[PDB]
Amino acid sequence: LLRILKETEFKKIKVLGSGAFGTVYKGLWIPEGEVKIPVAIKELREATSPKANKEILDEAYVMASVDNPHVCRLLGICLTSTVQLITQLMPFGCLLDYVREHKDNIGSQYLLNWCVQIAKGMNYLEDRRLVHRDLAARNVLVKTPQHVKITDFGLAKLLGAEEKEYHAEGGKVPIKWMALESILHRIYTHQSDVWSYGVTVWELMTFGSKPYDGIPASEISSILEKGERLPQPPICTIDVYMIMVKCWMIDADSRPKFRELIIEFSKMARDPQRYLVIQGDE
Amino acid sequence: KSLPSYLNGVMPPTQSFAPDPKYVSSVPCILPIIENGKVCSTHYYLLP
Repeated sequence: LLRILKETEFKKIKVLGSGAFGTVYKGLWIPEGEVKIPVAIKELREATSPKANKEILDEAYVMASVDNPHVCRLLGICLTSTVQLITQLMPFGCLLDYVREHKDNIGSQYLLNWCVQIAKGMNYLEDRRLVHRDLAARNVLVKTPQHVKITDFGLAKLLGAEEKEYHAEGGKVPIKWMALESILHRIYTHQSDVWSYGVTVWELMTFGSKPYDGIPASEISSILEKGERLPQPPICTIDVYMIMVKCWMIDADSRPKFRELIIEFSKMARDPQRYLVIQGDE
Repeated sequence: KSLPSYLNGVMPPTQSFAPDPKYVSSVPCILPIIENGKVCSTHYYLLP
C-alpha cells in the first residue's frame, strides 16, 4: 500500500528548509506510465541503525495508508543511501509562519477550528497506534486558511500490540515542546503528544510566540517541576486556557485525550467570540 | 472577562501553578546545535 519510488521518477527543484531531521525540497514527481505532480521531498539525514530504519518504514507504511482530511498522506518513499519521503506540496506553507505573517487575517473562528482539525488528525493517528513525537506549529501545514494538515519528518513511532510507551535512544529534540517525562526519561506516548498539542495551541493563540521566551532549554525541566507553565494568552478566556494547561499536568494519564479535546473545542467553535476575544473580530 | 490583565499587553515568560500537586513534581544535559557563533534553535542534544 506504500509506493516505492525510483530516483528517476522525481527531481528536487528547490530547497525549502533544513534542520536536525534533514532537508525539504520543492520537487516534481512523474509517476511511471504518465502527469507531473508538484511534491515536497523530505530527505532524512540521520545515519540510521537497522533499528532506526525498521522504525521509519513501519511508520511509513501507516502514513501511506492514511485517509483523513487533517493528515498528509505519504505518497511514496525512495530508499537509497538516504530515506526520502515524498508528499503533496503545500504552497501556503506551515501554520507557524502563517500566524506570524497574517495575524490580522485571523479570528476566533479560524483559531478554534485549527484546534479541532489538529485534534482530529492527532486522534486519527492515535487510532493507528502512531506516537507522532513532533507536534509543533512548525509542522502543521496550511492547505488553505480554513483547512490545515499534520505531517511527519520521519520521527513518528508505531507502537506494537501491547505497548503504551516508546523509549527513545537519544537525539536532537525540541525541548520546549516536549512533555517532562520525555526529557527526564525519553519516554514518548499518546499523552506526551497531548502535551505538545497544548504548546502547539499556545503558539496559535499567541500568533507565533516563542515559548518560554528567554529561558534556555537547559532550564526547562526544572521550571516545569516547580509548577511553572506557559502563560495565559492575551486573547484567551479562562475556559480555553485551562484546557491548554491540563495538557501539561505532570501525570500523563491525567491529561486530556484527543477525543475530549475534539468534543471540547468543537463546542467552543460554535460560539467563538465567547472564548477568544480578538480585536476587530467582534 | 477572564482575559488576563498584563501591563501593556506583555506576557511573562511563565506563570506558576504551584503549589498544585498536578503541576508540581512532588536535571539532564541539554546542548545547543551550533556550526558557527545556531543552525537550529528549536532542537537540542539530550544526553544523560
